[PDB]
Amino acid sequence: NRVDSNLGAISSTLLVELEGFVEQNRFQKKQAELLAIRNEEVRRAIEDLYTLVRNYPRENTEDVLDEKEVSLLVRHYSKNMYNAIMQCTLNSLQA
Amino acid sequence: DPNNIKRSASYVNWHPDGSVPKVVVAYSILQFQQQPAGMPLSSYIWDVNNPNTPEYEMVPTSQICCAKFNLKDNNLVGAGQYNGQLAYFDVRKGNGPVEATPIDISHRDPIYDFAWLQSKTGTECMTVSTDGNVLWWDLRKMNECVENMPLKEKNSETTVGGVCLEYDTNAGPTNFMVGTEQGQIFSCNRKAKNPVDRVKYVLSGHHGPIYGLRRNPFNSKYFLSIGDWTARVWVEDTAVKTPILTTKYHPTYLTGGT
Amino acid sequence: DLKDVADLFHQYKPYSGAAYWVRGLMERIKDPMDRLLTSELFREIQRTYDHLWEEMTEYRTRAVDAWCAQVAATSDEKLPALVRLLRETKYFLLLETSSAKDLFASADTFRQQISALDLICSIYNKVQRLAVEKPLVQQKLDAVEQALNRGLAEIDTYIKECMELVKDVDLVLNTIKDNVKATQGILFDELNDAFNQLIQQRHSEIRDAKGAASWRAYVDYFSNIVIDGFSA
Repeated sequence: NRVDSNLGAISSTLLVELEGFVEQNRFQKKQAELLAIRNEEVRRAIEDLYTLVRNYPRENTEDVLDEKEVSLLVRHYSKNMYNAIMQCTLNSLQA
Repeated sequence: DPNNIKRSASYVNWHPDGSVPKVVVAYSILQFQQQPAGMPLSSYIWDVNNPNTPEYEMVPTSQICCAKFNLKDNNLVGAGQYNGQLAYFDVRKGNGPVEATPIDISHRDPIYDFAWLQSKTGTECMTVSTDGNVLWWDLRKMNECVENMPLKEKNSETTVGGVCLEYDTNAGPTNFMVGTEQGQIFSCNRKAKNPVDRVKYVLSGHHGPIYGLRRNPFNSKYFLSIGDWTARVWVEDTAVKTPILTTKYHPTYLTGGT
Repeated sequence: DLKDVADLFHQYKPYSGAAYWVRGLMERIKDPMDRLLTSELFREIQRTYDHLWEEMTEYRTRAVDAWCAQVAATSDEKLPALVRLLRETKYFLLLETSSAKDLFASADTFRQQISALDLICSIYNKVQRLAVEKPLVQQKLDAVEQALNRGLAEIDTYIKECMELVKDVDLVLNTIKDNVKATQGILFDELNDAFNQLIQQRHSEIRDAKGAASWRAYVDYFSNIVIDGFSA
């Protein structure tokens, strides 16, 4: 939900709606904050996910540290799925 | 938000109209020898349309608890504190007290309440403390104690606490219970058809510091007692001073539900 | 569920939340022994019941010993801590009806909590109490009453010092009268505007009574403010 009810609604938006077209400018202010708002929580959410996986007793983990580079891969998948959002929104818009 | 740090949320109330998903929340710390040397508290209003940085922030002059709302409207909000000092806030200013209910003689004690009466075409309130003196305040015009009765037990140990009081789901002529924390639910009516002494019920039988009280809705009047680590269901008759559907003796001392 | 109680007890083993922890679980466990005893397993249940019920009473006993010591010592220092100890005395006092000099002193510092809520008025008054007030403060002799409070700062002495505070609050009303005169000096038809400015200046001058120099300085600041506002 927190990482894919956002990122399947961020890619569901429609920026330009239906001279006076300056209202569109005003309209495209509003939803901008929308995506920004949503993005922050996902940058929050994935982040919080890491803390959950780290802070836990598991007595057979206090001699084996968690690795790093695949957590950077989890982070990277989060980035690229943001990108897939925005390119879907832009292409639907231009259509 | 990352300011919601080192501050236990000791209530959450919900906004009363239908399709406004806002929540009013309420963050504190008791056992005040570890009163936090950092943040003086300020509660919040979040929305679910976006997990917005708190729409409005209410800044009190002391540790907000128990912060109920104003009934069925998108305007106004109450609060409690730790002095005894109630509070009151409107929505078109993200600031301190709109009308801070002042200090007068009696109520100088921590308040776990800001409970509304059905005073029609207006607004109203009452409180409760670890002194007893449940002390009604004014309506709309706010600064005076209306029916300021320090209540008293029949055999004169008037330091009788309370939490989480419940009213009537049948039109509400002032019949209510007070969740008295020493293990004995109390009850009242305020219209003393008798003399001023009108605390009928001590429902002794629940255990230790009680934390739950709620009438049941959707058909009837059976009230609940989820306060200590047994979760009962009680009933209101003068012959049934004992549960009905007692449920499990639990682990992990109970603290609250509905 | 005797071992659920024993697990919860010795794992999670105000101040008086501890005695409530004890006597909650204890009268809680008192009801089952009554319920059973209205014999082979009953001997081992008699073992656990014995010491577990028995040492937990040991903890409540030493708890009242230790916090009789703590109330005694904090009381001695008093002659935070106050809110804790008055809440504690109320709470095991509630328990023990369900020392005498100590409770007398509690009533005394509650009826002096009246004047301890007058100390807070006095300290507010110190907070909002001044370039305008430089004249009066340069002429005022409030330091004599301040020195009376300072000799008080290190029985009925407290009461007479409360009446001294009342007189000082009257001097605070004098400070806020200085503030009010400052605020009213803050705020063809040229005759009407000149008359309004002269009326404000006359009100300030009448409401006044180095002092002459400061009055001239305030009048000059008024003239500068009038030139700033009337040139627009």
